[PDB]
Amino acid sequence: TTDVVVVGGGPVGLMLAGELRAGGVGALVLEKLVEPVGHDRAGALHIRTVETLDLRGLLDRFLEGTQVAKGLPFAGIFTQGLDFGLVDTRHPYTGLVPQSRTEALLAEHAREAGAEIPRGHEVTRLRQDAEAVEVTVAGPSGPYPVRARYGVGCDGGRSTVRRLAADRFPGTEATVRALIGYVTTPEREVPRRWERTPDGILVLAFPPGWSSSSTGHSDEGPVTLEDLGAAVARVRGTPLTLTEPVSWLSRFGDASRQAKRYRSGRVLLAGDAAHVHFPIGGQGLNTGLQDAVNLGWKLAARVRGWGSEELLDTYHDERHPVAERVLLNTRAQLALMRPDEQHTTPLRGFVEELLGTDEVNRYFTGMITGTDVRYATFAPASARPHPWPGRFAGGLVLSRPSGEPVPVAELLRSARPLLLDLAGRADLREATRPWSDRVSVVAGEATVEPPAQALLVRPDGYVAWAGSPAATADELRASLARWFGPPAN
Amino acid sequence: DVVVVGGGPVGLMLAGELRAGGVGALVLEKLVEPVGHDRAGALHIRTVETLDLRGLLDRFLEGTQVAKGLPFAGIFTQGLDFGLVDTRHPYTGLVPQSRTEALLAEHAREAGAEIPRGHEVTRLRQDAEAVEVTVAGPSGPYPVRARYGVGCDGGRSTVRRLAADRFPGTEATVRALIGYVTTPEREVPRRWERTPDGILVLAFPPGWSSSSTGHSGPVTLEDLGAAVARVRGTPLTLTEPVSWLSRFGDASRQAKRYRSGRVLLAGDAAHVHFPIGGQGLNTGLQDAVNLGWKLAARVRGWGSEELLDTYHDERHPVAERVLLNTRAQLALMRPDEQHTTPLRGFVEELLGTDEVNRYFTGMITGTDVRYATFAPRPHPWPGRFAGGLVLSRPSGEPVPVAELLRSARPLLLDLAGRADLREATRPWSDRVSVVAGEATVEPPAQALLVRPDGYVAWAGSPAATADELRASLARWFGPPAN
Ligand SMILES: Cc1cc2nc3c(=O)[nH]c(=O)nc-3n(C[C@@H](O)[C@H](O)[C@H](O)COP(=O)(O)OP(=O)(O)OC[C@H]3O[C@H](n4cnc5c(N)ncnc54)[C@@H](O)[C@H]3O)c2cc1C
Ligand SMILES: Cc1cc2nc3c(=O)[nH]c(=O)nc-3n(C[C@@H](O)[C@H](O)[C@H](O)COP(=O)(O)OP(=O)(O)OC[C@H]3O[C@H](n4cnc5c(N)ncnc54)[C@@H](O)[C@H]3O)c2cc1C
Repeated sequence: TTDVVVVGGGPVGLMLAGELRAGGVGALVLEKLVEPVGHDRAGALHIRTVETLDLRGLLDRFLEGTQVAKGLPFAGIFTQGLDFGLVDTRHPYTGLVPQSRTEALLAEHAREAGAEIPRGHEVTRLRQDAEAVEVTVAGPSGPYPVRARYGVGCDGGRSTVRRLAADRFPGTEATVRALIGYVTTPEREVPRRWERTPDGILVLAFPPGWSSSSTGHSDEGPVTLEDLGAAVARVRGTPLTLTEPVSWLSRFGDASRQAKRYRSGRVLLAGDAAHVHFPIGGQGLNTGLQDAVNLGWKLAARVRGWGSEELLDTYHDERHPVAERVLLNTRAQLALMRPDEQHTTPLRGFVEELLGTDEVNRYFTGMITGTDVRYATFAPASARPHPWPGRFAGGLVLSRPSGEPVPVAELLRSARPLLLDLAGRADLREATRPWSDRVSVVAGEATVEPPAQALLVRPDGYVAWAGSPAATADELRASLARWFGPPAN
Repeated sequence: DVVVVGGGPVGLMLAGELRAGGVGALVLEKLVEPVGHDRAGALHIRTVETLDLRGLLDRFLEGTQVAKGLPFAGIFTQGLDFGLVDTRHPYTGLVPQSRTEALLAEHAREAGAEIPRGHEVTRLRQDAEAVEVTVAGPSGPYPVRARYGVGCDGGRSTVRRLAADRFPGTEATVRALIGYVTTPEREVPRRWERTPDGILVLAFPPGWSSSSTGHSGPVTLEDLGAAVARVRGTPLTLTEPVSWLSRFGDASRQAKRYRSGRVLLAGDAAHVHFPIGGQGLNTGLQDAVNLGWKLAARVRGWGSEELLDTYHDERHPVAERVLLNTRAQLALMRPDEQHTTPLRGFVEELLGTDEVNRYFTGMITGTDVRYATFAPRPHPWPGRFAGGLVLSRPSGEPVPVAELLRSARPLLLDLAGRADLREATRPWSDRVSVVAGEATVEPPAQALLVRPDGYVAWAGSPAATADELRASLARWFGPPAN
């Protein structure tokens, strides 16, 4: 009676709302807070994310803010930063876009897309039936129930929705404290502006923003200014700090927890509600948005009819393995940034040396920026899959008449699966007539590397099925029926 | 002639190289009955390659070496693959240090070097022409004069003390107790490394080792049981007669100068590190071979002062890195499940990469060592190791350059055909010119002035004139004949 209800007006939530509308489904976002607050957590959108935004024509809107970094760094190692030039991408850079500004854009997009955004409605409880779900809400006018076919949790890390459906979501206890907060130019008139990793902690100051991580800290009331000064026990000179009017200033730990199932019947999880990690390398919102886009088109499909149950299960099948690795890279990154001068500095030396290597630099570059993600869904047996299944195609360019460059990124904005003819294969095209909602665009791309004559491309940029010369129409027939349900009458 | 202090491996080796170099060698060893037992050894490729240059390799292969090769920092899934590095000997010699000393001693005995076992050194004194060491023998004290004195004792080298060299380094914060014991309790435990939270243990028979991170008289058996606080089940242990059993720390100290006038340092007397990856004796023996021929030369006349200075210039940078790799290795070896396990995962993944596996493989086994001495740009072969090349020429018979260096003399390999260079090398004494063909030469090379230690001193591309080589010889091996 109200299609799909997403809980949380965060980035992930707004994104998911857009993809649901772009997918022809009613979206409803209930956001706890009333006046959005990003401030801290100042954001940074990496390549795979940026590439993804291009598939939605949203990239143009984010480039008014001067992104940059081509790119680096990694675990406080600056001498040999991550070089984006080593990975195949049409967008070899990161969008330095403050999360506050990001939410602003995503909200505006969902508003115009036709999705209600009541800001100021916390969710008290839930209840999952066999056909639909009901969420108890607490609005200014007062409480009220709400029915919808599916409910997705896109709130914070303390997701109530995760609680109310019981999902754990194990993870590790925090042993790293990190206090941050903006406080411009109090004492000293031009200290320093380096990261610096003393013995006892690692600080990061800036004047004409302070950040301090302590390793080995597990009753506490909210965090105070004087709380931050002593936290700078890592430095000799004791600025602390001072005032200097306060701004935001928060505290963060290195608990690495993650939902054991992204799905529980007809409840789903995304963004921080599904994975929680230390804020190192700015992978949080990146992983979230991509979770959203991966689910959006899949869920919208399930609702409208063609989206099968198997299809929805793949959301977790694909996105869980990804976040696992994020939690791990952040935990290992912390090991590399450890405040030990006796073993860890030596190690950092060697590691910096390997970041000089293209092979290894490309590796960590891929891990962080997301370019390394490839899915493994709906593989046959016995008949090994093509080299293109799961690979990302959102960054290809086509041509054909006149030799005009035609970005596949622009063709996915329709939010519909594609079939790229690349070479010339009409047998496959004709086998795809019965669709609705898959379009067949004909072109001619030489790469195709490894070679490929056809690419069944998902709404999210990733390839679902790929065709070599030997691929018959009958093979593709089944691949469509499985990915996008039965043909027309 | 020359007095080396210490009947350890390094000391015995150095003795041999001095005799092979035509100089009198005298080894004074503190202890009377040699004791290796613990520290069970392992000789890696560059070392093995080095032993081949001395025809000693044949004698060490009666014991079944092995490992082709691995592991690395307790990471077994993806061990170091020796097959990725260019070498005629892609393996490590699993030769117990006790057995090793046995061989090296026997070799020096027959080479003509006195080995009085049971003569500690009380003090020293360095003149302008010679050095005198005060000794404490069974018959009683006595002074001893020699042109040069090399310290090849333990890590607590008195010789290092008596010449004042520091030798900074870091304080130990890692305790490691080891000791042979069986079958103390249980007839069914395990045989894995295992890295718990709190420490990392390593048990065996049906051989105990326990490292604790965060600990700053003599060590007892009951001392070892509690050290196994890292494990739940408390074997501890028990007795089961004892055997050796010692304690070791991770202090990473190293001499600030391998040379002080006419005193020299080698082996543990020059570098000290945690026993991880068995790089201790390896680095030592190579120190010895690098010094041996250089020092023997200085004594006999042709060995210049500049030449002897290069011993430190070359060998110091090497041990620095060893200390560092061991310290970083310890960082990789836990005992943190919260950050360090995750890191080990990624690192294991990179050890799957050939490029990276080749890297760590080179670092450990020594294959990555290349010197940078007497540069004018230099050829691609200066400093590179040549001891593993094969020659041919008539009949097409394989002729290992390893076999030609046993004479302990510098060589000049003609490879291609360059007589202008040969004729320019007639005046020597003690450099020999062997003619042969080798297509590799990779990067290409027509001539290779090879040091007694396997490493290339000077290399020749077609453009290299006789005049260039002329100077290169005069600098490396002193003036020509009359
Ligand atoms: C210091 C720091 C620096 C960071 N830097 C980067 C970076 O550079 N690049 C990058 O990509 N990521 C970065 N991150 C990641 C970070 O921004 C988060 O991971 C990201 O905001 C998560 O997306 P989300 O929408 O799911 O979370 P949120 O934004 O927290 O979603 C919260 C929303 O749902 C909330 N909510 C909670 N409970 C309910 C309920 N019961 N009912 C209704 N609503 C509810 C609402 O309050 C709401 O505003 C950083 C994080 C930190 C702490
Ligand atoms: C548990 C353990 C395991 C190891 N495993 C390996 C491995 O697998 N591979 C590897 O390459 N290395 C390994 N090592 C390193 C180890 O073998 C040393 O590097 C080697 O013993 C040092 O050689 P050395 O001769 O210079 O010192 P030593 O062997 O200690 O020689 C010292 C000798 O001179 C001593 N001496 C001291 N003072 C005097 C004096 N005043 N007068 C006369 N003599 C004196 C005598 O005691 C004497 O026996 C290991 C070390 C330990 C502790």
